[PDB]
Formats: sequence, C-alpha cells, structure tokens
Amino acid sequence: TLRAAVFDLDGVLALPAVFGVLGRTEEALALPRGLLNDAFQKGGPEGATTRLMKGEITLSQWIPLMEENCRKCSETAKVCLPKNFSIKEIFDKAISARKINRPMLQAALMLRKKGFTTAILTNTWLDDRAERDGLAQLMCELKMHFDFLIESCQVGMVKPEPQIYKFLLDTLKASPSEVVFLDDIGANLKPARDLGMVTILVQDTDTALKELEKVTGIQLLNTPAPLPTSCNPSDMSHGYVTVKPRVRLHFVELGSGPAVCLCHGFPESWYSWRYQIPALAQAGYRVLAMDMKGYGESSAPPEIEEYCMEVLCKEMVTFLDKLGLSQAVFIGHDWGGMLVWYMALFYPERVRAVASLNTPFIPANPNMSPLESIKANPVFDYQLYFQEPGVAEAELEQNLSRTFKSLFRASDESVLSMHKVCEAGGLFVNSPEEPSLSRMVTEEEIQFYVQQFKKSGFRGPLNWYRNMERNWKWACKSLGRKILIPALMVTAEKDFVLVPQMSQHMEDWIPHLKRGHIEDCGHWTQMDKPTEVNQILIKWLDSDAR
Amino acid sequence: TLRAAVFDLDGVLALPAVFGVLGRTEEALALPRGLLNDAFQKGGPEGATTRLMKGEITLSQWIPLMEENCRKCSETAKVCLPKNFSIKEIFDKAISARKINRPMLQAALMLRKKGFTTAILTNTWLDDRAERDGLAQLMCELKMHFDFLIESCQVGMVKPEPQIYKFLLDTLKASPSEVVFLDDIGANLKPARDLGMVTILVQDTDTALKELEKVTGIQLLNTPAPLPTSCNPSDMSHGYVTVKPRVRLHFVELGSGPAVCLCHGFPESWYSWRYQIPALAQAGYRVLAMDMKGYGESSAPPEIEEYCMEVLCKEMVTFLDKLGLSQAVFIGHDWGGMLVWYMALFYPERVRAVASLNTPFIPANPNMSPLESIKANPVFDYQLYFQEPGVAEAELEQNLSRTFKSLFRASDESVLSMHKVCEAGGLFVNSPEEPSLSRMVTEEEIQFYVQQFKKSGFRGPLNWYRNMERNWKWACKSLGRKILIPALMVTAEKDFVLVPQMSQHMEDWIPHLKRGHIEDCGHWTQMDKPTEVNQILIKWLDSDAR
Repeated sequence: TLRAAVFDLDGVLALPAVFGVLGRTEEALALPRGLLNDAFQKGGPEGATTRLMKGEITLSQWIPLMEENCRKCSETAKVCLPKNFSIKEIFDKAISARKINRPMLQAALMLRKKGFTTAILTNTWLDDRAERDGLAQLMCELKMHFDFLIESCQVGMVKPEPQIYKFLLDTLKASPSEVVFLDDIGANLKPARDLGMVTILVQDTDTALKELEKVTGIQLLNTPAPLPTSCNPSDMSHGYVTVKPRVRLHFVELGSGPAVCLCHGFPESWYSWRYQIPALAQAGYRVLAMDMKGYGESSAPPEIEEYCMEVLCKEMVTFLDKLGLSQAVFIGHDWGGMLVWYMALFYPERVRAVASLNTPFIPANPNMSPLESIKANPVFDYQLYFQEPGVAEAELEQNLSRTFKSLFRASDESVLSMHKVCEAGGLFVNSPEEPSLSRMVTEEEIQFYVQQFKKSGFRGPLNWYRNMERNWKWACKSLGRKILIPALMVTAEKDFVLVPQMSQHMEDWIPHLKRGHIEDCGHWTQMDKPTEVNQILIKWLDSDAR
Repeated sequence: TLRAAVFDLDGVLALPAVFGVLGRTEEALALPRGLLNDAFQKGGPEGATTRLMKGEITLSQWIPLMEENCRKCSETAKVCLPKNFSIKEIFDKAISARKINRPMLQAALMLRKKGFTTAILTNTWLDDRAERDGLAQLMCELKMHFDFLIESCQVGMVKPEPQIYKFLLDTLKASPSEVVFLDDIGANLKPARDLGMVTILVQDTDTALKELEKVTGIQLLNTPAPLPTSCNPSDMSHGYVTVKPRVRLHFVELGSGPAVCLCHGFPESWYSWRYQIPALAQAGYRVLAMDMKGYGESSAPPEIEEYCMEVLCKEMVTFLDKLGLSQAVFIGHDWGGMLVWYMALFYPERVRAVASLNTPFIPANPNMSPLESIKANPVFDYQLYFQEPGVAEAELEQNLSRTFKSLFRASDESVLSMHKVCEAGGLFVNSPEEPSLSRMVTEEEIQFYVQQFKKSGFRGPLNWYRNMERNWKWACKSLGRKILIPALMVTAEKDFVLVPQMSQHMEDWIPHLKRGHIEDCGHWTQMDKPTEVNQILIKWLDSDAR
C-alpha cells in the first residue's frame, strides 16, 4: 500500500522543463543537435553543473563556466557560435517561461487530502540573478502544498547519486515499496527502482496521471475542480494594534503589495475571508483581514455607542495611522460593507478603492427615522428583535453550535423563518435543536466560530444594530456628496434580506460604479461561492485599484 | 502663562500656501489681479468654497463650480480666459508643491517637549482626486506630532466663524489667555483675539518664530538639530508568527512598500531600531523590526542547538513564507549582522539586498577551529567567558539595571575592561555597582530593556555564542560562493571589538560591496549616531534595493 508520492519540480510540477529549452535554442540558432545539452553536462560529477546543483557555487558564478563549456564543445564540433550568444539571456527566458503544471499540482493536492505524505525532490541551484524573485515566488506557491521540499543545493547531494534517495526515505519515514516517485528523466528513476519504489516516467502529463491513478487507486483525472486554498489559523501572522485605551484591533496579514483591508459582517470573523486571503495575496496584494470591533480577539466594550458608525470609522482611520498606511483598498460584506461606504464618504483620501459584497449604499432619508423605515419591510423584523439589550444575546449564546449551524446555510437549506420574529418570541422558536450540517461548511469550521464567540459573546456584535438614530444623524451630513473614487458593488441573487434590487439606484450617488453579480448565491457570499468572489475581486483590483 | 499652541496647516505648517498659488497663476497667465482670488471667495458664506470647507461637497464636486465662478468673474472684468484654462491642473500642482515647513514643525515639537498641548486648526476639504494620496501622506507625517487635528470639513464649521474657536477651546480644555494661535490670514486671527488669545500673524517664518519665542520665553530659533523621531512601544502594531511548534517570533511593523527586516544584536531588542523605524517607513518602506529568537516576546527555548546559524536562518525563511513575502531587504547589527550575511549566502533568492552595521563578513577557515582563533585575540576573551552554561547568566541577571547601564555607553564613557575577563572572574568585577546614565540613553529607555529581559533572561541570548563549532562546520559549505546581490557594509570608527579593519578583505567575497563609515561611533551604532545611520541606509535603499 502506497502512502507517499515524490515529484520532481522541473518537467513535472513546472513546465516547460528548463532542460527542454536547450533543445529549442539549438533548433532556433541552427546549432548542431545536442550541443547545448553536452556543454550543460560537461565533466559529469566533476563538472561545473554538478558543482552548481550541489550548492558549491551560485548560478551567476556558473554562467561563465557554462559559456566556456559551450565554446569548447563548438570547437570539437567544428562550428561557430553566433556573436549574440548569451547563456544568461537563454537561462533568464527559460526560467521565466516555466509555470506550474496545474493538473499535476491538483493530483498532488488530491493525494495529500486522501492521506498521502507528499514531497518535492529536485536538482536546483542557488539563484542570485537580478531576476531571482520570479523563482522565489514560484517556490513559495508550491511549497505550501507539500509536506517536504528537498533541494539538491541545500543538502549537498544530487540525483541520481544513491545517497539522496536514502536521505529521502529517512525524511519520509517510509520503506521504498510505500513510495511513488515521478520524474521526467529516466536516469533519475533508476536508483529509486533499484530500491523497490514505484516509478513513473513523465513524458506527457495525462499519461503520467493515468499511471498514477492505476497504482494509487484514486481518481485524479476528470474529477470536479477543487475549492480555493483555505488558510489555517495557526499558520497566519496575527497582528494587534491599540487604536485608543481599551480598544485593540486584531487582524491576520498575508502578502506584499497594495494594502487591502477585509471587513466581515454579523455574526462573523476574519475567518469568513479564509478562501479569499490566499488568493488575494497570490494576486499581488497585502491582505489585512480584520476581527471587527466586538469580535474574536479585538476588544469588545459593552457600551452601545462604542459601535456607532462615526466611532467605528474614526478607529479604522487610526488603525491605518498606526500601521503607517496612507491608503488601503476597503472590501466589506454585510455590516462591514456598510462601514466601507461610510469610509469612502467621510475619509476618501485614505481609501484607494471600495467594494461591497451584498450591502448596497442607500442614502439617509432626512424626513424619516430609520426605525420607521424598518417597520414597513417585514423581512427586517429581526432587526427590531435585536434592539432590546439582553434579549437576542440570551437566545444566541444559549447554544453556540446551534446558533452557527442554523445561520450558516446555503439558500436552498434555510431552516429559519425570518418573518414575524418579534411575534414568535425569537429567531429559533420553530427551528430544530440539532440542525444538520450545511454543505457550505465543515464541523471544524463551525467550531472555529464557536470558540471565537465563547470569548466575548454577542453583546458587541448586536450593538452594531443599536445605533440606528445616531448613524442616521451622522449620515445626513453626507447627503450633498457623491462617491467619485473607484467602486465595486457585488450582488448575490439569493440573499433574501439584502436583495439585488435594493442596489438599483446606486449609480445616482456613485456614477462610475462597477458591478458584479453572483447567481445561486445566498447571504454568506465568501463561503457560498468562493471561486466566483475571488475572480470578481481580483479582476476589479487589477484594473481599478492598482 | 501659555500652555497651548494652535497652528494653521496652509501657509504656516506647509509652504507654499495653496492660496498664494492663485496669485502666481494670475501673473503667469496675465489675468487681472485678484481675479482667481475673487472667484475662489465668490458668494461668501453661501458660496461653493464655504460648502467645500464645511464638508458638504467634495473637491471633485467643487472644481466645476469654481470654473463657473472664474468665467462669471472674467465676464464682469471684460476679459477672456485662455483655451487651456483648467482649475484641476492649477489645484493639482498647488497641492503637489506644498511641503512641510521644517522650522515651524521643529518649533511645534520643541513646545510639545516643554509641556505645551499642540493642535492644527485648518480649513480643508474632502479630497477625492485621483492624486489624493499625496495629501494623505502629508497629513500622516504631520498628525503624529500634534495632540489634536481639527479639520473644518470634519466638524462642519469654518474659520473665521466664532463657533469653531469655541469648539477649539472646549477640545483643548483651556481658557483663551492660555493659547497662542498662529495663522497666515488676518481675518482668521480676529475672532481668536476678540476672545483674548495671543495671536501671531505669519508672513515670513523667521519673524513668526521670533514672536513665538518672545511670548513663550522658549528658544526655538538657532537651537541644535533634534534627534530623529523615536517610536512608542504602545503605539506600534505587534505581530506574532509561529514558525514551528514552540517557536513564535514577535515583530513590530510600520509602513508600506518593499519589506525591510531589521535584525538586532546582543543583548538587544526590536527597540534598538526605535530611531530607524519611523525614518525608514517615511522613506517608503515596510519595516519589520524583529525580536530575534531568545529575546523579548519571541520564544526562548533553553537548548543550545536551537540557536545555531543553520536553524536561525531556516526559521527566518519560514517567517517570510508565513507572512507571504517572497523577498525582504535584510539589515542586521552585531549577531544580527552575522545572520544577514548567512541569509545572503544560503538563501539569495529570498534576500532583495543585505546590510550589516559593524559586523564584517569573515569567511570560515577550514584549517582552524573558531575556538582557537578566538584565543589568539585578547579582545574576544569575553566570548570564552560566555561558553559555560549558567556562569555569565548568573552575573548578567543579578542586577538588570546595572547590566544595561554598564553596556549601553558611548565610546568615551566606557566603564568595562574587556581584557582578561576570564582571569578576573567576570565582566563587572572592577565596575561600579551603580554606574551613571550614559548620554546616549534615558532611564525610561533602560527600563524598557530591563522589563524585556525579566521575561526570558540571558540563556537564549547567550546561546547564540555557544554554537561556534556547529556554525563553522555549516559555513564551510559556502567557501566556494560569492555574494553577488546588492550589499552594504557600515563600519563604526570606535567599536573596539568589531574594528573597521576586520572588514578590509570583504571585497574579495562581495565584489560590488558598497560602504558606509561612521566617525566617533561606538558599538551601539543605531542609538549612538541615529541621524547618520538613517541617512546612510536611506540613500543605499533608494539606489540599490528599490
């Protein structure tokens, strides 16, 4: 029974193989066949390329030794190299062309999910070229998906020396017959096969995956597309900023580039952005995913007026000041979406761009109190239930597992009647005590929210709903303004509270507004349709925010 | 007795005044005198500019109303505006030209140091132009130096309405005769003077500062240049990353832009970079100042081999992986400087650029154990004293205040004989029990280090010295490599341990090395000559790392 799978980087996990670019260079420049491959291997174990792969010299030190090898090879072949011949140019473009072989990476991820330990065993070099960041970026995306990354230049050994295969087995803690080894170079499979390992010679990807399916007994080809990479809380960088005495904000941070601030809704967490955080960082952004005030590890003062929009927005500005950020892109969902529109309206100089998921921008009506507008629409009756301090807290904190299992559901799995909540005497009065698990979340994901709400409870989060009059008075000061910075509104077809039709007149206030729309998507947008959300945000960020 | 000073932004803290650029535009375009100033003030309290300053409309909404005002003014003056006339272009360049009036800012900082509460009271607008980041950046540098920032567009009031002066006094908690008010516009001083405040009309900076000196009785003009801005620990964003089980690294983070990682020496803290962190962030860098392993809030395992260079460097790579950083500029001092040279040698793809303060790169000698090389030089005798576990710990932890007061001294204030430390039986055997305070540090700064070392003690920090053989064996693997990425070596004239002469052959290994040299500077480079360090690092970062 196989339990480990080892992959080579060049020619297996990343295509095209740098070695294959030497063949293409020979044809393009009309050089004798194999000339560049002979210069590359010149000297064997005592040669310059072996010294490079063992980490004795760097790539920049090797480049002139390879040029010397090219001339000595062309001298015996009785040929002349062109005047513009450059090993640096050839290798720079070969490394640049190399991209992740997505089907191979997906097969490795599927095997890891099914219990396999996975590793990359590669012959590679210490890259000190001015363009080395491109390679560093490639290695970073790859290494996060594998249990082990063994590089020849770090261990002083190279394939096909039998010592590196022994080192591999010691690292994996497995016997040879428990390992599948994939490589595009035949000479590299020979020692693995002598040990008794299963070997797959990789010529084309599809045939290699067909062989891999047959030995593992696991379907890898023709399977559904997987969900985006989700992040593990214990692997994140956690940040804490004190914005004022007794008010500290917690956030998770990933990536480099323009700052993007993610603002969750009710009753959520920074964890509600788990599928967006790796995708946005990989697209070239520095992601800051907040625990909003009243939630998780951020401070939760009991006073109602600590959660009015004017105070929340001032603290978010202080948060940027203390981090040394002149601007950030603000992306919000639900209550966070409301906050991001007010950030654009009152502090436009600090907001690079603004996006809201589900929450529309609706201007304040100076002739009508918001408490009267809410009574007219029966779907917002639960907001009246949330007004009296202590009432909704007691119900929502009684059983945390029940609370999160009943709320976090897809649109076709609804278990909560959101009508006559006040008359019924509660949110969960005609609801099951043990609801089934939604297809959207796992038990482990529910337990993360349960643990976060054991710390401060629902008082802080519910206080966001208890400043209707204060928010309305403050918003009335902005009625003469327009939002003229880059903006995105994303509607969710099946959000039965924040309906797409509530956003129809936004163009009157944000004349250059961009739109996104997600079909078959309910209220919990980020975890309901993560791939669709990622694609919409990344496209908009790349065109209007960078 | 005065106890508060209020400054205007435009024409006082930032020059040239945006209002004065209208006068220059009229002369350049040969328009009638005062034409642009009349259009700007057109309508008075009911006018477009008053609505802008009150926050009713944004700058982009105001621009076409000002253009309309310009045409109506030119119609009554019987003149024609040129075809290329643009209010946007005029205002864009006026805002761009405005820079901090350094002598005025220095006078405000001196008053704040002497006990005064300081504030900015300004007539300003909500800037939503595509170029608004330049203004946001200006406001961020300024606001950190003042107790209060009162902006007209945020409070709905404008100078010279008497309501804003009443609001100012309520905010300051002071009576009118305790306030000095500086403004370049005469009409704005009138209400402050009616209340009984001291007013200074600002035409030229030097005369305004002479008047300010006379009323406060404090010297502001002709004083020595102040030290760089230092940061307050409670105002920083603190980050925590788990690099492996039981090993968590703490860092402080400030700024946006290319990542710069600061690595302290022994026995120090992230706090040793207090004068560099605000300067590097202001220059356009995202600064990450570490608590190295064994120190402050980072994990401190007791095992010696947890502090060998191979393990420390691997953890720093994992730190970049978990933060989502493909590369960082590495800047080290003392033991941190040694680590940064090994990062460049073993992980060049992750290092954008490398700088060391005091610590030279000295290649390993494969023919001689490092323990024998140390015995030949009598100045490194204290490193032999540090070898036996428990001995130096007991002496250094006995009195923490004495330990840091004896070490952190300028070169002319030395109280420690670094010769025959082993024979003497200790580092502080012929040293005072209560040493005087060095001119380099304050009692408050010493107490920060005292508190940090009360948590884990000296075991972790001293373990960095107890892996000589392990480090030497690992370094021998790099003897065939050269450092070919951008590099800076900064020598300190009066470091009597890490002497400038120890770095003389570095060019053999780092052929493109850049150099810096600080005269009259001892071992504690960052806090001994902070302005000189800042200037050298910023110039190098701007040319070779960005």
